[PDB]
Amino acid sequence: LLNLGHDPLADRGQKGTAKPLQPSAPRNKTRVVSYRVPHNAAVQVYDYRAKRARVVFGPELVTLDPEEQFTVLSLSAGRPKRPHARRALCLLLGPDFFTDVITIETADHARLQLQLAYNWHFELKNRNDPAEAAKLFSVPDFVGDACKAIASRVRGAVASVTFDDFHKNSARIIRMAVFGFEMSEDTGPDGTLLPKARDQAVFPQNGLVVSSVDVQSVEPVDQRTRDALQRSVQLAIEITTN
Amino acid sequence: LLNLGHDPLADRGQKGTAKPLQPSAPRNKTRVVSYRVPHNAAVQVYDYRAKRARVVFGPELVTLDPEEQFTVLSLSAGRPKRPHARRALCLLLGPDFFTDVITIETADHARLQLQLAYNWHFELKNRNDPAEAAKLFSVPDFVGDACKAIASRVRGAVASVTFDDFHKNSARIIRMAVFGFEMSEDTGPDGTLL
Repeated sequence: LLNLGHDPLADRGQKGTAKPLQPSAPRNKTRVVSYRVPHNAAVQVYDYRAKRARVVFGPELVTLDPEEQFTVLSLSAGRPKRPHARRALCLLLGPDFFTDVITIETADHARLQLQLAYNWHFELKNRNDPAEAAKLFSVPDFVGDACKAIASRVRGAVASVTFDDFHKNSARIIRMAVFGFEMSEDTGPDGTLLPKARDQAVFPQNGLVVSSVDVQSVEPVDQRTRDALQRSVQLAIEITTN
Repeated sequence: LLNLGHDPLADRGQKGTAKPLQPSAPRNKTRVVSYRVPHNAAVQVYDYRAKRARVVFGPELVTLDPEEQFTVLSLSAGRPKRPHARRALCLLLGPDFFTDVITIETADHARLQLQLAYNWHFELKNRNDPAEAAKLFSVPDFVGDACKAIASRVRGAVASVTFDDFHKNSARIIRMAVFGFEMSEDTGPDGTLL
């Protein structure tokens, strides 16, 4: 039915039990229903197009799972899915998990398949207020470990690769002091933030603009500079001996 | 019907329930309706041409989704969509999400597909007052993380690429002190800015 054009989703029961109903679905508008009290404490929350967080806990059990099998991912043809990219894109849209290149896990989300080299960025906005009151990211430490995946990633995405490139360059010529000032990141509110980017220190305050950029190293003088620094230590030892 | 020329949008119900109605649509003029109280608390807001923010929250649930499947994007032939560009252009016009090159996420919006090298600029004007009173960008921190995507982008779009070009130039000749003064940005009101 998903591929047919209109997803209705019906399902009867063994004893001729009738469970199919009708949601508001001109194209998309979810499918929710929550029965409680002496009857059948069961809430069936169903989302369309994507796979929104279906938080639902019952007696002695708690379910909050995106869940989809690699076969379903395939069956999602009439949905957003075809080659590799679309598969992954379908994941972070609904399900998750697919270690390809860079990854970012945060706020009950997971980002997969994106080559850092291909100037790829990742982001995952937080959940909602009712989700927090429910549990969400349980405890800070819990979030720490879950987020640790990003720290290891960044170290394996840029911090390591670049080191090898520096080696390639130094295997030809190169000059390098610029790997001794800063690299930083950003901090600050909209319209008044600090978007630092390598040797580009800017900070447009609420009513003031701060900026700074510097220049260093040049093959012949870089070595000569380093040599100078190491020589001063010699003189120090010399006067120390006397 | 979208391709046929006039989008009416009808849909009956299993038990012969009648749900199709008629909006004001000479070409475009939306389709809104909000039923409440002991009857059927359901408001169906439908936009035409583009995919405006359909904010709508009900008992125990809240929906505010552009939502469109890659198949719908394709079906949007009689709408604004054909090759790659138009697809992306159709996205930021209605739906969203498509990491191509530069990206800017802000005020419940998303900008996709635009090569910085091709002197491409991105922009996304804020929402409306009633949207704020509803929730909008919930809390500042929330907006920070959502916007962090831009910081990483700019660093990967210009801050990194240029560094390599400087290397290419320095591999021939070059002189370079100009990478030690400033680069800045703008600040100020119209007709009196910096």
